[PDB]
Amino acid sequence: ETLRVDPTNDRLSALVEIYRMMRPGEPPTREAAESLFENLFFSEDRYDLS
Amino acid sequence: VPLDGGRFATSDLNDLYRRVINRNNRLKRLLDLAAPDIIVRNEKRMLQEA
Amino acid sequence: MKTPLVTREGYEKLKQELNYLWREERPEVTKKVTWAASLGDRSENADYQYNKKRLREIDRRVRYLTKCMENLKIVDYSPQQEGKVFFGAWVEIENDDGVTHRFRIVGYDEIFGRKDYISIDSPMARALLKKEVGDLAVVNTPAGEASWYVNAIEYV
Amino acid sequence: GNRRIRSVGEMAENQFRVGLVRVERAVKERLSLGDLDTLMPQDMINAKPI
DNA sequence: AGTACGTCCCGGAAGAGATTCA
DNA sequence: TGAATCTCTTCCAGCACACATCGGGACGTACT
RNA sequence: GCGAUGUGUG
Repeated sequence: ETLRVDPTNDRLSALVEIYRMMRPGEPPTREAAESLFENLFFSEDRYDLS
Repeated sequence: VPLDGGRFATSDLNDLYRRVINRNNRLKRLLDLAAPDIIVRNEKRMLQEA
Repeated sequence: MKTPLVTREGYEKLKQELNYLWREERPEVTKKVTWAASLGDRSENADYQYNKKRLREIDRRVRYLTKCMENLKIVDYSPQQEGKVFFGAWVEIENDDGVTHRFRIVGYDEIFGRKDYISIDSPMARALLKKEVGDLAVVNTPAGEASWYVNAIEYV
Repeated sequence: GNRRIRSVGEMAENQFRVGLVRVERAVKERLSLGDLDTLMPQDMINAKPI
């Protein structure tokens, strides 16, 4: 039922919606949002558990 | 407030007025020089926010 | 210190320069900034680094130019005070050893090597508040006492 | 079992790390303009933020 | 030499979406 | 079509003490 | 001769 409620149906527009919740207003950009979501759970820099 | 020293623990009101005045003065100096519209917009925006 | 009077030629030149800066350079600067922001938005983008540095520099230069244009005042004396190298004349001083200068008293902003090399800032010119055709302008330069016999003064 | 105790050690470590991530920014900045060896690291480092 | 002086900056509750019996 | 039922987001959380620290940095210079 | 934060008192 969640997947039913989903508005989007691809990696592209998925990342789009994510970037849209993160930085409101600003227009999207494919590789921009790509790198963004890459820079939230998958890099030494801005995320870490000890 | 003259603190004991060569400084002054300025009240926030002072600094605020100060910012406003700098902003208004740059705006004044711009208009007479017909600087471009993007600049004057950024100017007015900073002013409103100030 | 910094004499708030500058040449009218310098004023016109700096005005045209700031016009060209805020009218031409800033637009392409912002365009390059946006193009770097296109999917870059990172701390590794050398393009974005150069763009931001140039943006800060352009901002500082524009602020300084606007301040000099408004607060200061222009001064370009005519040859009415000819001979008088107080202002408005490319005056020259010879030396006994070959230190021959030939410049005009210009402000501390439009300092270059396109018309002269003089400035109202150093005492070596501050002692020259109003010169003549035979003034023995001597001073204690930064590495010893220097001197120059005024050999020519005229405007153009 | 889910609360955790830090100590001066952890505090210093973490905050000192924040200091180094402060400095590294300008570090890499000035490295960008890097010229041939006429400099030394202390030229491209500033303790003052740390 | 190195700087004191320059600028530069959890509960509530009510509104605007926004959703659903028509 | 339109009156109900969610849902972001502004506003307030006791009184009176006592004492304590701390309050710009940064960037750039005409000199000191 | 101000404000922040903390500590303690009832």
